[PDB]
Amino acid sequence: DGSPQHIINEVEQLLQFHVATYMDNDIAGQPQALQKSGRPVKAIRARLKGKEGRLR
Amino acid sequence: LEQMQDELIQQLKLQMEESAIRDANNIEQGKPAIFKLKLLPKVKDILLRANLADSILDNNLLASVRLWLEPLPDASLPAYQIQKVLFDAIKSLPIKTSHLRESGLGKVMVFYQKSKRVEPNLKRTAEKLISDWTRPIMG
Amino acid sequence: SQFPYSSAPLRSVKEVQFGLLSPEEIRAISVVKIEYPEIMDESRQRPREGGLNDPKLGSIDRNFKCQTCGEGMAECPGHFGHMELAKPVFHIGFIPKIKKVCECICMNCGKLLLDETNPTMAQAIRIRDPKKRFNAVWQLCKTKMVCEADAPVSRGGCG
Amino acid sequence: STTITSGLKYSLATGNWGEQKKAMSSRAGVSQVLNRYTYSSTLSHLRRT
Amino acid sequence: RERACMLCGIVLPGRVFMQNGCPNCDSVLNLRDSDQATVNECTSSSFEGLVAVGDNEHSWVAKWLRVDRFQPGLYAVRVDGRLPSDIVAALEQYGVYYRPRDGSVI
Amino acid sequence: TARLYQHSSKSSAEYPNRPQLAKYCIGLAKYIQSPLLEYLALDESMYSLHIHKHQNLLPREKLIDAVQTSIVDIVNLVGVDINEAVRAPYHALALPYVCGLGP
Amino acid sequence: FGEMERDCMIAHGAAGFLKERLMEASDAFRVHVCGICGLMSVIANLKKNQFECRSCKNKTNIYQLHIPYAAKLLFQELMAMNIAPRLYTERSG
Amino acid sequence: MFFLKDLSLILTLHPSYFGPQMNQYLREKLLTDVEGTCTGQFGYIVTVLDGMNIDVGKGRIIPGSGSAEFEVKYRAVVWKPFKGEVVDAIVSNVSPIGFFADVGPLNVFVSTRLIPDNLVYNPSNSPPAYMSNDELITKGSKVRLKVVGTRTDVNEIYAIGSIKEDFLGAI
Amino acid sequence: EQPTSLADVFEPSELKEKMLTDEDNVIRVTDLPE
Amino acid sequence: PQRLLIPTVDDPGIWGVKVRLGKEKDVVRQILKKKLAREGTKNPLEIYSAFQRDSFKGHVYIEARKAEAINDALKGNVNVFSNNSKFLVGIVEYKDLLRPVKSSDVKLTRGSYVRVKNGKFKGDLAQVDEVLENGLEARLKLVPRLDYGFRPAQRLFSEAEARVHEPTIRRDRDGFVTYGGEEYYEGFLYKTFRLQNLIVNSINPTLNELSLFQSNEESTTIDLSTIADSLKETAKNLVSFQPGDNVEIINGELNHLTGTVSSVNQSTIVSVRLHSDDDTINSETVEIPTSDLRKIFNVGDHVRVIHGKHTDDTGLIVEVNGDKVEFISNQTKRTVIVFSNYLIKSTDSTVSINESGRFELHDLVQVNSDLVGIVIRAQKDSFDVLCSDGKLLSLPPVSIYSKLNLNPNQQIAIDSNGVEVKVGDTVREFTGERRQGTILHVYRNFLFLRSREIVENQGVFVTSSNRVKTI
Amino acid sequence: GSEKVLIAQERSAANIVQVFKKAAPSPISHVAEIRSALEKGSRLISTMQ
Ligand SMILES: [Zn+2]
Ligand SMILES: [Zn+2]
Ligand SMILES: [Zn+2]
Ligand SMILES: [Zn+2]
Repeated sequence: DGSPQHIINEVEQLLQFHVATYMDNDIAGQPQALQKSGRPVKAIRARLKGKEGRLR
Repeated sequence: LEQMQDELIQQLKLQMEESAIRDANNIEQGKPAIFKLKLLPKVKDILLRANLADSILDNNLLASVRLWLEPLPDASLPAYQIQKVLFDAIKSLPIKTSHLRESGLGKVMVFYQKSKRVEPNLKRTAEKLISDWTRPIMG
Repeated sequence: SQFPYSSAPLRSVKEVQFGLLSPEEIRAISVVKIEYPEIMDESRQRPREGGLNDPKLGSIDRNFKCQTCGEGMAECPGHFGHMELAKPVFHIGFIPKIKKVCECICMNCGKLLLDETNPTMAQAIRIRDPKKRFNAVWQLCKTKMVCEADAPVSRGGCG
Repeated sequence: STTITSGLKYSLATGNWGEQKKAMSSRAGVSQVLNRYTYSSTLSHLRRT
Repeated sequence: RERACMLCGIVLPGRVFMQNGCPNCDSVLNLRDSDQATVNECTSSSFEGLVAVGDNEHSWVAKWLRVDRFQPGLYAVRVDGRLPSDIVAALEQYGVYYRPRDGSVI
Repeated sequence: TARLYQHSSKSSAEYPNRPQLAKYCIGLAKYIQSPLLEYLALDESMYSLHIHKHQNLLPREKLIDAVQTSIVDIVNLVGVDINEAVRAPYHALALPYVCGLGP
Repeated sequence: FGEMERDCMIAHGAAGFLKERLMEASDAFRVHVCGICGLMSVIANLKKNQFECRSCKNKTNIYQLHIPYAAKLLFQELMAMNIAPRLYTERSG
Repeated sequence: MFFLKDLSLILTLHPSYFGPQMNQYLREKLLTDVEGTCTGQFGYIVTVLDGMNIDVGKGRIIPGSGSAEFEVKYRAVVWKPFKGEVVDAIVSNVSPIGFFADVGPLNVFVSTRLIPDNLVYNPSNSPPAYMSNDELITKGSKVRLKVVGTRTDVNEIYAIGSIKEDFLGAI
Repeated sequence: EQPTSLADVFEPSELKEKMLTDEDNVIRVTDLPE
Repeated sequence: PQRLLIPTVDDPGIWGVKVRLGKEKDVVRQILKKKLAREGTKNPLEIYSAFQRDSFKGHVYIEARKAEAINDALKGNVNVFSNNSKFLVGIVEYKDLLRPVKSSDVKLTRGSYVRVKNGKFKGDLAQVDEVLENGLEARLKLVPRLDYGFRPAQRLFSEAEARVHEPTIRRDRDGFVTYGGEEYYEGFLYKTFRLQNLIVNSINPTLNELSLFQSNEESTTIDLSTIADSLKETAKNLVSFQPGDNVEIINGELNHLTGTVSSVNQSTIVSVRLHSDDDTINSETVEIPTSDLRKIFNVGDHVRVIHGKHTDDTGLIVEVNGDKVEFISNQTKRTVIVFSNYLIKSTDSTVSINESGRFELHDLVQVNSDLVGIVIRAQKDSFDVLCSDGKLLSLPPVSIYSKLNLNPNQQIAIDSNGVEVKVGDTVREFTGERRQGTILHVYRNFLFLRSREIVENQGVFVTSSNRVKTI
Repeated sequence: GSEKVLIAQERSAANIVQVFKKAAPSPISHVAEIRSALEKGSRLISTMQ
């Protein structure tokens, strides 16, 4: 439709953030993705680690 | 050092003009344009080298660039690889008003901007480059 | 004997080969393209085709069979779909490795900053383990901060 | 009137001492279910720190 | 309820256009002296891009929108609908050229 | 014909908000009103009716030709109203089977 | 049957009991793998007796495995993260 | 076209057959399960050479199921058609949509669109045939056709022939 | 950039089903029982 | 002019400020009111213009020269967020911020055929008889959906039936009839519909509706320009490519060249390796736009129909008549002529018949009043049935009577010795081939045995209960 | 309908100076700490080191 570079940068950075947090929600140095209930999103990486993860 | 680069760039200019003539004849003879594609890798390698930009501008290779970008009389546009490589090279070099005056590439740029068979990304890049080149004239 | 008969021969895993998934392979192994954000068609059962709950992806309901393999819930393993991204994005798990690779090569000609002429570089290439090989090559090429369009004769660089 | 009512009721019901939307990082376990197994257990629970 | 005058691009309530007319286009449109059909044909309630202009003389936007010679106020970037053929001919009689703001013409 | 009509999509288009048993009863009623038109409504499924004990021994083309000849003979013995056929396609099903005419 | 019990069973040397505990007395599952790509992308239809891997376009070089359902889930979650674990039934050296 | 190939088969034996006659029983089981089968990868296996002296090796006991698994290697005669190959045939049926011929175990269907136009199908002829002025191809007639396409099924192969080029048709 | 035949508009099977082909016009014009 | 007005370095700057969603126009009006009120005062609002765009949500753009002017304009407003979220717009963006939108089509054309988004005629094709000058609504020509006393099927308004079922019809002209408050002109409804009720692009026409609309024009589908444009759109959008596809080039300097797709990037750039008599040319890969590629279909290749009435039908290419390609089908085993645009070279069919018809595999159905059979293979268009006699038949799903639902109290089998045998048990033939298998269905004295050893009809064979013994 | 008990929470006293010895791997050897709290409300306000 129309390409203000500032808007493009904002929206593409949002897409990058969503894709990154879909696979890893413990990225140090930035806030986590939160659910509507306030709990952090259980990313795929969190599924595999810990005592209760997939492997253990 | 740099006299030699000018000689090599002039040789490249002659090769590019000869390849364009050969491809135009081949299209007129019922054969596809292949010589431009054959010469494309060497032209790309030369253009990607930044330190040769000054020698390119001193030999006015943009004239041959425009000749390649000029659509052939059969109303057939050049190969998309050639257009993309030439657009990238044009972006990669500091083109000034004097160089445009020497080459007259603005006419072909406007044609690309107005045309519709051209890729929309190339259309946007042509608009951007035309605006950038009009910038120094008005201030 | 608890599994329904299948004519394919039964064998056991002997090797697990890792690697990344090429976009071509992702498109090839997919069975449907996901494009509509709405999960439900009209909130009247029958989830929207082409959405995140496409029936071709697999079945998790007892009375519904998978539309791709035709097997029941107890037998359908699930089938993948693919989503085309408008602009490429970084994989969050590979950003440090991407940075290292960017440091190891030239950003214009796409070639290594060092060649086998250097005895240390040839020694590093001689090693076998890919991880240690990459570590040594990065330790060497990190120091080299300029691409060479000429041999340190043209080495293929852009200068 | 729902703000204070719901906040107090939630904090006393769940034990998370804070706002509902800030459940993480809040001090949990402040409020507990009274132990009524026997009289001594109730008396002990009411005097616990 | 607000409508955008097609010719000058100003946006004012439709009842305001009917009762008082366009303060800028009244020299060529006579919107106040025009019936509801002509008001609709020159003022459209379907538009986009509300624009507020403070100083027509020095605002580059006003020059870009060709509203630097008009009254400051509410203006629309894009207006749905074009002037009718008869009104176009009437304006061409006056010697004034009409450039559509519908965006389809550029 | 009723059993075949309860499964035909023609009934579903005709009656989108009716049960299958309603379609079956409607087919029975239409058969009582006019067996010939109901037999015509079968279109292609009429060839699957149990007509003769050894109906499957004949080639498909020969059986189809026999059915066509029988139905043309019967409909020409009956006669077709052109005005009603124009008014309603259901009565117009019999138009192609008239002699000289065709689909 | 946690990890320490698994270590005790390893110390006893009873491999059959360990395999039975972790497969038959738990989530056992059957999958089909392509003999070429090595992925679990075979679209197997047992009733029609036809197997087919679209990516490799083969109908013959296909095997079936008995793996824990949790292993299948782990491999699918790995594939969700662009990692491709390929299972092969023969060694290569 | 016929070939000699070295093939291998995996044979599973139930423990109830663990007797002195195990080897011969495996041999007849292999013969019954291979002779006459049709595999799309290889085609048709017609015979197994040296069928009574095939080595079976040592069977491996499958852990947890008791049954032994045997790896049997053998040499067999295999026939498989190829795209663009011209072979002899015998017509088996004549139909308006085309005629069906037989090339050994394979049955080949040739459509009218791959038949020369002068060979107009004659249904009045006894038996009905695709005939021309000098050519008449009916049931039982020798025909030379070129296989154009092959269709792979579960355990069947479907081939399409043509007689529209030179040196084809009736022979 | 700038350029009716019903053959290109719809599939020939659909056209034959809907009776919109040259055989159809010949049959309709012809003075003979179908 | 228009080109000369492009911005310069000395032109006033443009700032963008984030605001609360939905309050952008309110902030614009507040800014204008503040500027007017402070105009002519000692400290007027030193700005030039301010605006916003609907697409760029949450942003308000002000043209000024100083940041203090922006702060003064934003001072006293509540929609501005706490932080000074202001940024300097790049001069190149100045043209883009005010460029128009929705310029794809000039206008809705009267006489065009369109689809309806919602309403009682949701999805019905409609001709645009009239376009209202407002552009929000338009009068359309539709096929009425009436019952005359969940929607009735579309049908031309019949005045006689309407009067019989409702004698309150009105008349206003000749050929223009108003019934029940709805205006029907010569059997076609004419009703105004809003622009938000229409789809003016990607319109899919059907020859049935086209004939029903054009019959009153004394010629079948006389108008075919918009239809031809729709055909071009359908042909262009339906093309999808995969690596290894043999394609031909229509335009460019490389026109009339063959090549194989090597890799696919996005959906508009395709890397192709060309094939030619010169070896040095065959070793080059060229990226070519998809708009100038046509698929090459060679005779004798497995191809699957992408879209149309024959969707999911496969076969082998037989005749290549340019745009239209002919292939012998696999299921119907008959030649079908479909455009090359609807075919993909798929070497394997593996067609799934689920979610189609009423019957699945291994279903005991009644062929007719006399013949009862079982399903051996299902098709997208028909079914294959093995009957109790031992023969095979092909019939459409409609022709089949119904599934023979039998309770265990009805599906009972007794062997030769008299011992009851139930469903799924294994029995062996007493004589003959002496085969064995698992019972699939029991009907009268007929048993449907299936065995994995038998390949014919997927191992299904009918054998009488009197000739088998329990295993 | 459920009986909840508030468990008393133990905290360090405010308005008192606490002097601590930091560990060796640090430029700091000793720290003087104080946390302030207004008398009215007894709420923590600020900390100083
Ligand atoms: Zn499935
Ligand atoms: Zn370089
Ligand atoms: Zn005005
Ligand atoms: Zn594979």
